Amino acid sequence: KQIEDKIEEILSKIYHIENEIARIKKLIKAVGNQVVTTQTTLVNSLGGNAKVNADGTITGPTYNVAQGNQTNVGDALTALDNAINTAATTSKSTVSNGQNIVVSKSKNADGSDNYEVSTAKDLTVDSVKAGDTVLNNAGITIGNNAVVLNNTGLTISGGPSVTLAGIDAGNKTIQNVANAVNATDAVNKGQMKQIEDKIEEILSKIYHIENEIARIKKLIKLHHH
Amino acid sequence: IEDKIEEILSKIYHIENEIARIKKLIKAVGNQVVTTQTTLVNSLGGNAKVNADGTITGPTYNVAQGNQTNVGDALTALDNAINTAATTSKSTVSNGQNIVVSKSKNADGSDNYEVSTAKDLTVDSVKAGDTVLNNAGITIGNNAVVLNNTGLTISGGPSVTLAGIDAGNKTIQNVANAVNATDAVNKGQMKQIEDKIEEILSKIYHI
Amino acid sequence: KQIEDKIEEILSKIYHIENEIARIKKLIKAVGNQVVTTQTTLVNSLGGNAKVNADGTITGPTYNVAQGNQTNVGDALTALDNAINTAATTSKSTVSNGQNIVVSKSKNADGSDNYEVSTAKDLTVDSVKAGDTVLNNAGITIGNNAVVLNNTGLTISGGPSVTLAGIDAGNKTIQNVANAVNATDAVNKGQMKQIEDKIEEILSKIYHIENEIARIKK
Repeated sequence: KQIEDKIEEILSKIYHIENEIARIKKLIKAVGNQVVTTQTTLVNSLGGNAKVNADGTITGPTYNVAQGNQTNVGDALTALDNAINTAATTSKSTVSNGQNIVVSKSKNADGSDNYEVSTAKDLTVDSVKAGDTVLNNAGITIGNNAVVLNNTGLTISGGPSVTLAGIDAGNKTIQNVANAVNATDAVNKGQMKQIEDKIEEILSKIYHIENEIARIKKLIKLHHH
Repeated sequence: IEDKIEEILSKIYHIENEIARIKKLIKAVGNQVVTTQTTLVNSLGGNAKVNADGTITGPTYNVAQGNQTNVGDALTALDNAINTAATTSKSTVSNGQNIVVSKSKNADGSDNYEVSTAKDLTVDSVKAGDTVLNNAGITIGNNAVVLNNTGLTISGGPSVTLAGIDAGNKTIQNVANAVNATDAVNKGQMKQIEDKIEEILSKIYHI
Repeated sequence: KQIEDKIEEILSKIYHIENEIARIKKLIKAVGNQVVTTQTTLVNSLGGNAKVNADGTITGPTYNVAQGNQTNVGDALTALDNAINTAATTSKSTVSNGQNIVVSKSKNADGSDNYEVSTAKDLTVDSVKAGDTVLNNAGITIGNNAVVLNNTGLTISGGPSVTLAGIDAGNKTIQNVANAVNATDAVNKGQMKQIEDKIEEILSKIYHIENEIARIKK
């Protein structure tokens, strides 16, 4: 009969449709799972506190670079790029020369800069102190005014001086003076002693003359009698 | 015969319900896909976009004077840029003539260079006001007082040099009495002799 | 007849159902394609060796910046930020003044720092050598000890000296000495001439008298 075969056909087709449905359910389940896993990987790979919410929505990352906040990776990368350019600019310290100094700039091997600092060859200062010796506008001073060289000349504390006002021998002798030749040259003791000899000779001549005079007087007295 | 028909009808009813449920599930999964793609593109930035046709235009980044098509390449480029900038920005200081430089570490980790002079200076000249120190010696003022390799010279005044002593047409004061033959004599020592000659003249006059 | 009609009705329903199955399969396929576009784009955009596996899953990115290891973009960006801060701080060299030096900090036009180095106005040193002339604790020395100024005074090698011990004329004459005024002033040769003349005169006198006495004797 056509009826029984038609029922059989119908049941067969239903069986096949049910199997197809089972298959489709499996597919959809799998794809859903895959999608969920993709969302999770996205969130975990981005970081920035990204997370999948219960309502199916996804909160994106918020990054915190270069003293700001960015809602995506591109803005953050740009922020960092700028941060680097600025940091490279302001961190590059320089050196220059002032009074008495010479600064020579050159490249180090790695491309950074070196500044070699030297003094000038001629120094202009207020003073230079080296131990007990002081150099300033007034001149040279050694010790506690022990020896002074200034614009009037040389002065030694407790000793002689050679200044504009002339020569002070400091109540000590002046030694090793060669014999005076010119009228305005200093005479030494020997040159004076030379005259002293003549004085002695004169006094002897006078002595013997006096004795000869007394002899004469005595002879005159005897001649008178 | 009829019960079987009722059973088939119920079977078909249930199948129709299953189809409807399935369509809803597909729809939901599609929504999840859209959420994923849009979140992806929005989070990547760099002009990435999901296009109408379902295709996706990736991000393009522009860091370190280059263009990058992915996050990793950008991060790497930035890393290298940082390293290079760090290297070339770190300035150094060294010493030349008459200078000493001492390098130390600051608190924050940077370098400090302390610059001092050497303790012994080698120069061409040192000027302090009217006083000049140079190869020739010491010069004060416009050659008012000069100390050189010959000795001491005072302009319009006396001088003590290798050639000898020049009193500069002025008296030499505070000279102690000569003792040795080569010592200088003072006025008093002459006055004694003058007194002697005076006595001699009185002796002659009395004679 | 009602049975046969319910039968045909059922067959019609089944036909339409089969059609719905087919359509649903195509739709799921489309969704699959879109999922591929998604995972592929994710992996390609992250880099860091990210990869879509043939077996459906995804292997995430690994990053190696700032001498570290990062498994997400956030950590990488933070690492780079820290790297920038650190490098900015440590590359900023500073200069300070030591003995006899003055250092002045000011801003360059681009915001970096400049350090101007000068000497102090008053220097403390052990010595200054300027050619043949040396300044040190001992004093001033010129040449190979040719001329020396120390705490005892001035001494010229092979020449005169003005020192604590007094004035040494150096076996040379002292020239241009004005006539002595006070008792302790130096006398010049000229100041003796008069005296010398006197001596001579005296001699003359003596001589004459001597001879005249002889004339008296005879």
